[PDB]
Amino acid sequence: SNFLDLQKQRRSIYALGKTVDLSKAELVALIQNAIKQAPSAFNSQTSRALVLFGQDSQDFWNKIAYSELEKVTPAEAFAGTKAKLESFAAGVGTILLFEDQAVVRNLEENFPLYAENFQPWSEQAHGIALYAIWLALAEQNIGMSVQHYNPLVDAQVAEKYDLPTNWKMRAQIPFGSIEAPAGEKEFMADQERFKVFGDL
Amino acid sequence: SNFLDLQKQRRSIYALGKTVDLSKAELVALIQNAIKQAPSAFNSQTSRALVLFGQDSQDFWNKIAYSELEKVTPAEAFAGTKAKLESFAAGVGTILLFEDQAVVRNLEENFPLYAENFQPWSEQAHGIALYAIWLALAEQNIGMSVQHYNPLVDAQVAEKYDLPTNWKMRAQIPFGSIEAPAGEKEFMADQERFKVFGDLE
Ligand SMILES: Cc1cc2nc3c(=O)[nH]c(=O)nc-3n(C[C@H](O)[C@H](O)[C@H](O)COP(=O)(O)O)c2cc1C
Ligand SMILES: Cc1cc2nc3c(=O)[nH]c(=O)nc-3n(C[C@H](O)[C@H](O)[C@H](O)COP(=O)(O)O)c2cc1C
Repeated sequence: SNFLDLQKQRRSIYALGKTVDLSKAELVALIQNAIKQAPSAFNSQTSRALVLFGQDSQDFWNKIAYSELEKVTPAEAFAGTKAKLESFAAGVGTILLFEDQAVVRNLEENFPLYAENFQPWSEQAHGIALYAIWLALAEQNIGMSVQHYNPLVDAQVAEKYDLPTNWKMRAQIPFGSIEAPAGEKEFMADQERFKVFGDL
Repeated sequence: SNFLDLQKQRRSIYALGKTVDLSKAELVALIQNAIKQAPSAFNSQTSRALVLFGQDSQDFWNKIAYSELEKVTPAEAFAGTKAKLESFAAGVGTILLFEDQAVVRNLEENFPLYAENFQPWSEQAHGIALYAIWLALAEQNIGMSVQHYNPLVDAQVAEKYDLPTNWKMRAQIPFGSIEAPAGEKEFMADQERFKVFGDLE
C-alpha cells in the first residue's frame, strides 16, 4: 500500500469510543512525534499541543466547553449540545493545538522584509500539524474530528493548565476508537480545480 | 513502516535533478489525487493547483520569477538570486498552489458569526495540501521544496495561463529527483512544546 491509501482511509469520525489498543506512553509519543516532524516556516516550530486523557479530556468537553456554550446557546437547543459534547468525551482523549504567538512576533520584529507572511505561514504550519496527527492516528485505526470552540474556551483552558497567553489555541481534537464509519464524501470537478502545462 | 517513517523521510530537497522514472500522467495523478484527499473546512475545497513541466516549469523561474526579482533585488546581490532560481528549474517540474478567494468570501459573507475563521482555515487547508503533496512525492523518492515569490509573480502567472482571478497564489513548488540528502535537523525542547494531563481508564 502507499500514502494515497492512508489518505483515503483518513476521514472525520464523529462516533468515537474508548477501545484503543495503545497505552498512554504510545499515544503521547505518536502525537508528539507526528507534530515534531511536521515542517514549519524557517523551522520556527510555532506548534504547541495539549494532550488530555481520562477525566481531564472528558471534563474539557463536559465542563469547560459545556459551561461556555450554555452562556451563548438557546435553552431549547442546549440539550442537543450537551449530547454532542458527550460524544466527543466518549473518546480516549483530546488534543489541543496552539501556535506560539511569541515566536511569530519575534520573527516579524527581526525580519520585517517577510513580516506579513509569518502570520499566514503560522496558520499553514498548524494545518500541517493537524494533518500529520490525523494521518498518524488513522493508520492506527484511531478516529478523530477537528473542533473549533476557540476562542470561547480559551480563557478557561489556559487557567486550568497554566498555559502561556502567547499560546493561541487553533483547534481541539477528540480522538478514540472508530465506532461508526464516515459517509460518502463529495469531490469537485478536477477540470475546474487543476491545470497542467508542459511535457516532461 | 508507519507514517512516521515517511514523515522523517520528507525533507526540503534543494538539490534537484531531472531523472524521474514516472510518466507525466502518473506525476499528474500523484499530485492531484494527493490534493483531493487533503481535507478542508467543511469540504470547502479551496485548494487549486497548476502543474508545469519542461519549458513552462523552467520559464517560471528563469523568466517570470527572474524578471520580477530583478526589478526589486539589489544589483550587488542579484547574483545569488539567479543561482537559486536555476537550482529550482533543474528539476522535473513546478507546482503552483492557490486558494480560491471567491469560495472564502462567500463564506465570510453568509457566515458573519464565523467570518474570522475562514481565512485562517483556508491558509491551514493550503498547508495541508502542501504537506499532502510533499509526503506523496517523498514516498516516490521525489524531492521538492516550497518557495514564496508571491505575490510578486502573481500578475504574470495569472496572465500567462489566464487563471480564474480568484486563485490567490500561496506557494510555488519545484520538484525533481533527489540528488543529495538534506542537512541536519534541529528540534526545540519538547518540555517547552507539549503538556500531558490525565491517564487512560
Ligand atoms: C508555511 C511554510 C512556508 C515555508 N516556506 C519556505 C520558503 O519560502 N523557502 C524555503 O526554502 N523553505 C520554506 N519552507 C520549508 C521549511 O523551512 C523547512 O520545512 C524546515 O526548515 C524544516 O526542514 P525540513 O523540511 O527539511 O524538515 C516552508 C515551510 C512551511 C511549513
Ligand atoms: C482548517 C480546517 C478546519 C476544520 N474545521 C471543522 C470544524 O470546525 N468542525 C467539524 O466538525 N469539522 C471540521 N473540519 C473537518 C472537515 O469538515 C472534513 O475534513 C471534510 O468535510 C472532509 O471530510 P473528511 O475529513 O471526512 O475527509 C475542518 C478541516 C480543516 C482542514
